[PDB]
This record gives sequence, structure tokens and C-alpha cells, in this order.
Amino acid sequence: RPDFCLEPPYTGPCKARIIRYFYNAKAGLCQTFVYGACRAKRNNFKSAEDCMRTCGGA
Repeated sequence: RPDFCLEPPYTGPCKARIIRYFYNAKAGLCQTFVYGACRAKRNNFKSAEDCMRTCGGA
């Protein structure tokens, strides 16, 4: 499994408020978090299927 999914999400600066998905190593799967719409990282999937299809595998 990748390590960018174990890290926390990145709301980043900006002022937008989108509900992106990220892998919660504490939950074992993915959850939704506030995205800044800019400077997104690997811990910011548009859908839970993209987050699980990327780091999913527990």
C-alpha cells in the first residue's frame, strides 16, 4: 500500500469547500474531507471508489 494514503488529507489553502475522499489509516478505508480545490495531493480522491481502488487492500 502507498504511504500518501496513510497521511492525513490536505484541505490546502484556497477558500473553496469541496467534499473530496481520502484514505483514513485510522478507519481502515476512506472518508470525506474538506478540499481547497487547489494544490491537491495523492490523499484527495474525487470518489471513495478512487481512494479504495488506489490504496484499498486490507
